[PDB]
Amino acid sequence: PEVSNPSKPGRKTNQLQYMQNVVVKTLWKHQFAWPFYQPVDAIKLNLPDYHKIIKNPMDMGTIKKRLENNYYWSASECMQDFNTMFTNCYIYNKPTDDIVLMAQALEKIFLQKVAQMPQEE
Amino acid sequence: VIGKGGKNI
Repeated sequence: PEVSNPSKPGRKTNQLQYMQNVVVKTLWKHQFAWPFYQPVDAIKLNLPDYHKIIKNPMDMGTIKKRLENNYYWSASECMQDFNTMFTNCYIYNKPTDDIVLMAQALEKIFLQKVAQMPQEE
Repeated sequence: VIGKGGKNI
């Protein structure tokens, strides 16, 4: 989707800096992260049912650019986008698919880092 | 559902 929205409030916070410089950075370096770097390409991957099932696509490249563009008002909003990305993967793919295991390992790290996020100040 | 195939995990 959009990396900026003229009608949506956005700002800088120390927590959003943490999302950018700790959470995004830590997940990007993981070997399981590459399926999430860019929007799902239903044509290249021949997934003619992907956009029939997933209505609100999300990916880590979009989250990263949103952080750089001050799209978010709060860290919780950026966390919600991470959640949309992982939840889409669980909703669409087969329960036994490799990508589901990849999503699970990344989401565990996501939640661990969120648990350590500095208090908003 | 079609799904994305193996990713060598």
